[PDB]
Amino acid sequence: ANIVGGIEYSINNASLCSVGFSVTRGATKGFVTAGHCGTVNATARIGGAVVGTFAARVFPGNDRAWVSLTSAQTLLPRVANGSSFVTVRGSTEAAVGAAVCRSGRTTGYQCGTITAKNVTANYAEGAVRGLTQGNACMGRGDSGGSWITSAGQAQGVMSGGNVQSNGNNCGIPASQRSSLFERLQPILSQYGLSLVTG
Repeated sequence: ANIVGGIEYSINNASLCSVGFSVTRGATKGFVTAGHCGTVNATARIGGAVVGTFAARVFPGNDRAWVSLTSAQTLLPRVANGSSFVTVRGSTEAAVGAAVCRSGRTTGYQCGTITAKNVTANYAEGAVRGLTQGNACMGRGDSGGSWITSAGQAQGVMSGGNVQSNGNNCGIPASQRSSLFERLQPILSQYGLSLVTG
């Protein structure tokens, strides 16, 4: 199967997340996702089929994970954008006020602007550091959502927030609710991963 950021996957037939970024370490292939998606040796099923398992993850304190894929999986420098894809060019950080987009699961491809960064938030499952606040819509199951700029710059993966039973929190004014995601770069340095680019 092909590995593209924005393709949905499930964990142990329980948790709902989406592929963040295609990465590799030496001869090991995998992809970046959220920590609460599952623990080490949890079964990841991209497209509803077993592709590999979780290699490492950090929580609480953060919300990051690296999933180890089998050799049969192809890493593509792409982020899902409807019928099209966004070519991954780099992983630099966009300035606050800049427009950014992401690809999750339930809400799919959503866009917004950055309002703040370097945020630490206290979740029910523990605190998460290094979050970036945007006006992009957030819904449930979008965990691991692949944040990327129009310049093909990877931003990070969706952590989560106060999402309502309506399926999202973006129906709520931005002054009350927003979307948070954790910067990629830390993650790449955390596990020593190389981002697949084109």
